Amino acid sequence: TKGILGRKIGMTQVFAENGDLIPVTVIEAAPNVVLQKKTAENDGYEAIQLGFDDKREKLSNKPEKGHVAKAETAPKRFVKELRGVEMDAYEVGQEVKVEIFSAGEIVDVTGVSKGKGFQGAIKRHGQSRGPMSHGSRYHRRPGSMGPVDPNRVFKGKLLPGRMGGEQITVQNLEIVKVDAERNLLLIKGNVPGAKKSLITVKSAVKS
Amino acid sequence: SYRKLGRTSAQRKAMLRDLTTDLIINERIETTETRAKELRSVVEKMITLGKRGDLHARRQAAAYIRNEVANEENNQDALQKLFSDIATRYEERQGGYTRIMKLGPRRGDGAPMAIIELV
Amino acid sequence: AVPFRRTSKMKKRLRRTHFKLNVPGMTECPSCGEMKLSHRVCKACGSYNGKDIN
Amino acid sequence: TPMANASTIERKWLVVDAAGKTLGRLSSEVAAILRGKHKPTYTPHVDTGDHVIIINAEKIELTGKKLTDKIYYRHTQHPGGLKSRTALEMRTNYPEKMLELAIKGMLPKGSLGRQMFKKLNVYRGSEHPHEAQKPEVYELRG
Amino acid sequence: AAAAAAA
RNA sequence: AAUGCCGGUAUGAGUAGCGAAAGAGGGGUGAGAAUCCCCUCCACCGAAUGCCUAAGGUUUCCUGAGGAAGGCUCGUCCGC
RNA sequence: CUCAACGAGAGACUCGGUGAAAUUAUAGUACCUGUGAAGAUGCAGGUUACCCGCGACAGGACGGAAAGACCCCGUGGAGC
RNA sequence: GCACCUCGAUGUCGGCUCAUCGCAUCCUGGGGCUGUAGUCGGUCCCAAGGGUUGGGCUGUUCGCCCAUUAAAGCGGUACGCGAGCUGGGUUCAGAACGUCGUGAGACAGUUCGGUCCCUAUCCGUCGCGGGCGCAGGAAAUUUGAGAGGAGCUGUCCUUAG
RNA sequence: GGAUAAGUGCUGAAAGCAUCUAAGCAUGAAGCCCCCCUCAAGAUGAGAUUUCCCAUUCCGCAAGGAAGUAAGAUCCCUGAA
Repeated sequence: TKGILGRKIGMTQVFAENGDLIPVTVIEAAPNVVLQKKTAENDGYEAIQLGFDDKREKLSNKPEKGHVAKAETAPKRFVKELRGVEMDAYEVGQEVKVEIFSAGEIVDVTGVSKGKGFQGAIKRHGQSRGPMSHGSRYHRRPGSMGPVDPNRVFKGKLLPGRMGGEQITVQNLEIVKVDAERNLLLIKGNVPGAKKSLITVKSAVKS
Repeated sequence: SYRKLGRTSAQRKAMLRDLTTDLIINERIETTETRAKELRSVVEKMITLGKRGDLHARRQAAAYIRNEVANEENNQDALQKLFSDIATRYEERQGGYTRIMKLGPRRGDGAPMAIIELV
Repeated sequence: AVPFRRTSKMKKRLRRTHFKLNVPGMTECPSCGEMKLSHRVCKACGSYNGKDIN
Repeated sequence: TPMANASTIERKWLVVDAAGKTLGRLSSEVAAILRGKHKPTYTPHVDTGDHVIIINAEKIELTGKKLTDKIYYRHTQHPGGLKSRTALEMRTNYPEKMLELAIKGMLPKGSLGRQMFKKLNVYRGSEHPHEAQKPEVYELRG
Repeated sequence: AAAAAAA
């Protein structure tokens, strides 16, 4: 498999080869430098480390500076592993760019979703709402916790809490256009997360 | 997003106009820190309105400056003070006409106080 | 909404573990001291980096 | 008046081979070894038992039709959380926790039981990484 | 009857 | 050991509440000021939230000091 | 409501000041299946579980508040 | 049916909200026998993974009807759930109709109207922190013992009239 | 994909035949265990890889205890994706 990880900028619309109008998500995801190659005889599994969005030396630690010394590159903000890529096909310090994806391919997009704060059960779990009239004092409440006989609430009872901030994967999106000059990926559909957050684009599980 | 400061929007506008004008006459006031943070952008916007010096900017500033006397035994209003002293004082400076310096907490309610001054 | 049993002394003291409050961010004032909490004007001398501004 | 050892217990290391025995008859002997029932200095509150290593856990066998009839249950704290597998699937993939569940069932329940469970070491055959302890080969009484 | 009308 | 009587002290717990409805700043007093005094804006009632006059209360009215307790916080202030 | 989504204010949240009440055998107070005065946090067998908090919900503690009002008894009473 | 537990209180119907469990399975999946020519069927097996509706009438569950659907399944959980919600009916104090009673009054006969309290201590659940451990102190990246989520299907065209 | 339920079987004797079974092999369901997604070493069984910091001072003859610090982090401040 193949993949690359970067920052998304925002959404736009692009018409392509017909009159049809396509919702397009823009992702800056290049260049990515291979930092570490995981091997089965040493680490127990096969993976590669990709680094993205290098930063100033003031914001990087001495272990972070020493970890990227082997790849001959600046310390980078985002490090994630890809598993399992076609071993080996990449050497340590080789730049991964957006040219690996053609503009007709099917990819998997994952990322940390937008935070919503501590929210009620109606918004967090999609639970239906109580009546506002005919004497009713009941609305926006989670419901009965369960029966009487267990003398307890069963685990998994849906209750208000914090929504968002979790990893969400959207499957089988399509690349609309690839921009090798400006390091941009144009992806059909919606992408989870807020603006300028980390987005990982990996090849889909075919077929 | 702007702060609400525990007030109604009309009360917010009235209190911000009062604090802006009172800073414009007395040149140094002592409020809470969040009131200072909400006040400084409005005050530098009104100083920017005073920078232009034309009649339309003065009529824009007249909708915000309250009618209190600025300079005694001169009959100078605050609206005249913006276009006579503050604009000529801050002609070279591009923004940052106010600074906020924090003080200790208040005795009665633990409110963190701040010094606001025109610089 | 009614307590079934009273709280014992040990459970009350265990709940009051985090009720304590911390030492403020107090530092040496370069003018006189002592001492001055960080990012505020000193109440003794009225100075802040480093002019007497009161 | 009688002797009661504490912090003077000498613990040996034993190797038990499970090629031809049952799940089963060896597990009670291993639990009795781990409790310290073979030593005359047994004291019930200080864990006089010694370490044991079991090799060839995949070579274990059990009589009757228990390969398809014996069912292991690992129920969660969630409703409908009853998960089940047969003895054949538990032996084929990883019979180590089969043997440790047998020993944990025959060990006493408590802090000493969890302590004596720590001396047990079950491995897929036929090598163990405890050659530095120099373990001796133990033959089963029957 | 068992009417819950406690005052 | 009476859902006993009286007195003292806990738990809940630093929890609920602090009782409709606009305050802001600059000076003053003072050991101590978000709450007291003065000034300037802003706001509210205005067939009243204005004026007086019964019933009723009875000193609560004024001046000078004071702040213990009472102001559901503070208090240099008050119908204390 | 289908079918709910935003916005404003008060409480709830944090900090400063002040600060109760119902209740309370002691309590280091898990779950399943049984047992038991026949419906278990405390019993038995097993399965799980590092210590201490904060914000929420209310299934249980046959929760609290009222010596059940229904039914029955009293060789009780009262009204008609 | 009995009266074992509760009368120094275990709130009782029907709906709303939230569900969970067992198949004696309504559909979907795989089969046997058919008096199964094919479609549609009948009966009996294996199978709880998922889904099993919008109304008119009545307080109603139930039931009848309208229009769909792949089907509109039976039950348990204090006939699940009122310290989560409503009181329309039962089930107070008022007033009538019919009947019984001389009468005061009575009627699982009817109708009109009729106060539903609680600031969560503990266990449970949903989220978020602070410690300590993991035989040196750290910054990152991670394998996975285990656990949770998802799991449904219609119609049309070819093969092929 | 793997082992399967009901079924369909192959080769076959107890019982010279016959036979789905008592040994050995299959095929077979929206059931099961994975492949799809997510949390996951407090998994006290606390795992693994990479890269920094170094091995001071004073007491305690041993165990150990205090002060400063390196790598690094925090108090305090500007803010929100």
